[PDB]
Parts: sequence; structure tokens; C-alpha cells
Amino acid sequence: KIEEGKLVIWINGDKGYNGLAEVGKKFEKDTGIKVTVEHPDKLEEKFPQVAATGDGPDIIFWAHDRFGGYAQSGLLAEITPAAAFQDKLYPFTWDAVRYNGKLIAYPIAVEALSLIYNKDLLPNPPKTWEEIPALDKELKAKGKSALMFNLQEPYFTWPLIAADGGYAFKYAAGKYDIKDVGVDNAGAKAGLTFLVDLIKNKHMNADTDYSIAEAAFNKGETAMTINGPWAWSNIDTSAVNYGVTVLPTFKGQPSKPFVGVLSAGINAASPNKELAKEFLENYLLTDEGLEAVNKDKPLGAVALKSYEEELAKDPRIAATMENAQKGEIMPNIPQMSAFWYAVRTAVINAASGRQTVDAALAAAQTNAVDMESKYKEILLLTGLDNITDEELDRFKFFLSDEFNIATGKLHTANRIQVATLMIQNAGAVSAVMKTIRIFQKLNYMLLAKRLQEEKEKVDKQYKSVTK
Ligand SMILES: OC[C@H]1O[C@H](O[C@H]2[C@H](O)[C@@H](O)[C@@H](O[C@H]3[C@H](O)[C@@H](O)[C@@H](O[C@H]4[C@H](O)[C@@H](O)[C@@H](O)O[C@@H]4CO)O[C@@H]3CO)O[C@@H]2CO)[C@H](O)[C@@H](O)[C@@H]1O
Ligand SMILES: [K+]
Ligand SMILES: [K+]
Ligand SMILES: [K+]
Ligand SMILES: [K+]
Repeated sequence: KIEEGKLVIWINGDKGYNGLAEVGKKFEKDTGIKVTVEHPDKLEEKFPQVAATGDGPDIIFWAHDRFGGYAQSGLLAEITPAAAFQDKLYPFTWDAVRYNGKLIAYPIAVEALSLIYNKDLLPNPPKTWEEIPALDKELKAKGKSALMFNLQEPYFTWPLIAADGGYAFKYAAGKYDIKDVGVDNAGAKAGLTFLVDLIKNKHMNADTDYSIAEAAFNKGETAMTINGPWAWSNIDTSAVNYGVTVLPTFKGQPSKPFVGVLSAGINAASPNKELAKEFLENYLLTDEGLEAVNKDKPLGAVALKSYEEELAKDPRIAATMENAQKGEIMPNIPQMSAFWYAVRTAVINAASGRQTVDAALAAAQTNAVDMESKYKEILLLTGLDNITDEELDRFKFFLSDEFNIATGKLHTANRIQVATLMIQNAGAVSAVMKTIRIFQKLNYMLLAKRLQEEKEKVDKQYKSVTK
């Protein structure tokens, strides 16, 4: 369904898509091939929907965190740049777009949130979050506010939640442990409570979103905002003289923004892959190409070594990198989707007074991992990992109905692969129930009960945070 001979590109509306079009135009006059740049709303949700059915754009732009989910769903084409090209970019940017050992996208630029302040309202920005209430009290007397930023997206509140100990998934022994979520520890509670207190004490508003915060700062109504490099262009256009600096500390600890790598993935169902690779490697990822995008809306610290050498002289880029080095790279695991939705809900509910901080974060911890992932853990860790290889052979025998080239493929499959195939075939609930029935057929009554009990535990947890 994807038209061959042209390039369709999806990029978020807050990025420099006009500049990217200019790169596309130059790419056209050099090979006669049309390049269309679109910025549909909720593209990071639309893409896994429309690309699963073989459609969608040829190239999708987003921060790297979404791409692992896409890759697990087989939506992305593996990219293979020559080592000569790989040397052109910083190694850590390639690290961000690597999933299960394979490169699943081209890294473009490194983004981190910074504290943006109005130099005319506030010559010396605060070093701590704790100073902010007093600063607000002072500025309110002048008819201004201290700080306004997007409270509707958890990306912006995360640096504060993570400052004193909050985290997404524990990284240990070279992998993210999805059984170890840190959105409900003492550090997370402390961070979110402080934000909620700012609202209760009338220093912020719960309903503040991106557009409200941007307008307020760019009109000189608020002394500070929190935003990324993509926002600098609009501030340049405004009458506000601004500085970009390190985020305030909380409890003596640096704010820890999630570091995003803007990345370009290629649709696995695209007939223009080779064209897409050519566009990215030879037109976009060049000094001239990146400059075109960057002049529309700043990219931050770009992945291209040669161009970044120039951009790094910018004090705003230095501030971006300082904040990034105090932060954490976003995990790209498929569970990141569930994580973000959960924390988004937690922050919104707590800020609005709908839930207490404790109840909101308790719910977020349970919801940070999707049911299918948890059910897969039951099937694999509690079920298959508790039986021998010979017992696994007896198990696979009962999987002959769900024909899956069981002649040789199923006989070769390891435990993870067996679990994946059952869930892919019947859905998570049916896969776990079938595993239980097979264990009961093999007379593993004890093991089957343990699976039932674990399933009951998971279901009860989800139930206790819904109403
Ligand atoms: O619940 C309803 C909302 O859901 C949709 O947004 C989701 C996304 O689908 C998730 O992917 C996630 O979003 C993350 C995002 O993945 C992450 O990269 C980061 O996004 C930054 C981005 O890196 C940066 O370049 C810049 O564009 O700002 C972004 C943040 O605004 O952080 C996101 C989370 O805040 O979670 C959200 C929901 O929280 C849908 O798009 C929404 O319209 C919908 O309301
Ligand atoms: K993901
Ligand atoms: K405010
Ligand atoms: K300005
Ligand atoms: K502090």
C-alpha cells in the first residue's frame, strides 16, 4: 500500500519539519524523488497501528524509547551502515538505537530538558527546587510567576521525580529488570509530593500544559520554564531574553532528566528502504542537512561528530549536555509504553488532587508493566523455567494443534520462543491457561497450581487499582 518511488516521513510537530522538508527538496532536485514530510498527531501511537497492516510512512522520527516496542512487533527494518559511517556518529547514540543486538534506527540528535529562565525577570536562576516557593512569592508581588511547565506529560516532571531516587526500570547485569520498577519508592514520593505541594501552595497550576507554559514564558509572564532545545526557536522570535541552564537540585541531588535520542526508523513494510537509507545517511546526517533542520527548530546535541563540534560552542548546548550527563538514558524496552502511560496518569491524578501521591504512585507501579508482559513472565519464569529439557519436549508435544512449523521449528525453539509463540497465537490469557492445562495433563499438578496462584496474584494487583 506504500507507494514506491517516493518518501513519506513522519516527524513530531514540535520538531523542525520545515527544515527537514528543505532537506527533502534538495534530495528531490538531486534524484527526482519526491519526499513528503508530515506531522500527524499521536504519530507514535498511529505508527504501530498503521504499520502493522503494512502501511504507514517510509521513515518515522521519534525519541529512541518507542523504537524497541516497534522492533519487537517487527515494524522496523534492521539498518546496516558501513563502519565508516558508524564512525561519523558518537558511539553512545548508536547504543540508544540498538535492540537485541541489532540497530533499528539512525540516531539524529541527543535531547535533554534544561531550566530556561527570563534574564530580565531573574538574573540569577535558583539552584534548588526548594528556593522556588519563596521566589514565586516575590515574583507574584510583581504580578509574575516563578515557574510554569507542562504538567500533562510525565517527561517534564520526571527529572524531579527521579532526583531523589525515582527510576523507571532497574538496570542490572546488562539488562532492564521489568520486575523492578522504581516509581513508588521514597525518592519518587518525595519528588511528586514537592510538585503537588507547589500546587497546593498556589505556586503552580495542575492544568498547565505545553502551549500554556510556552505562551506564558514567551510573553514574559513567568520567570522560568522547563523545556528542550526544540523550544529555543520560538523564544528567539519572542521579546524574551533568556538563558538555558542546569535544572535545580532537589534534596541536594541533581534533577535527572530522561535523555532522548531523536531517531529515524525505517518501516519494515516499505519498498523505499534503500532510498530511505540513502536519504538519511547522505543527505540528512550531514553538516548541511542537520543545519537545515537545526535552523528551523534546534535539535540539541547532534549525533554527527563533525557538526556537533560547532554546535557545542553554543552555551545552550553546553547546558543541554550538562543536564543530559546528570540524567539517565531512556530504556527502549517494549514496556516503556506502559511505563509512560502509568506515570502520566499518576502525575495528573496527584496534581489534580484526584488521588494522594501514595495512591497515585502505587497504581503507577502496578500499571508500569502491561498484563501481557506479566503473563509472559508467569508462563516463562514460573512455568517453563521450572521444567527440564525433556519435560519441555513432552510439553511441546501438546502444542501440535497450534501448528507453527512444528515439524522442526517448534522442536528447535527454546523456552522464551515457546512462550512467545503461544502468546502470539492465542493471546496472553489463553496462552497461560493452556500452559496450565498442559501441565495438568503431564500430571505436574503442583506446578500448575503455582501458575494459577501467580496469575491470581497479578489479576488481584490490577484489580486493586481500578474502579
Ligand atoms: O495517555 C494519552 C497520551 O498518550 C500518547 O502519548 C504517550 C506516548 O504514546 C508514549 O510514547 C509516551 O510518550 C513519551 C515519549 O515516548 C518520550 O519520548 C518523551 O517524549 C518527549 C520527546 O522525547 C521529546 O522529543 C519531545 O517531543 O517531548 C516529548 C514529551 O512531550 O516523553 C513522553 C512522555 O511524556 O507517553 C505518552 C503519554 O504520557 C499521546 O501522544 C498523547 O496525545 C496522549 O494524550
Ligand atoms: K519501546
Ligand atoms: K506557575
Ligand atoms: K528573544
Ligand atoms: K536541593
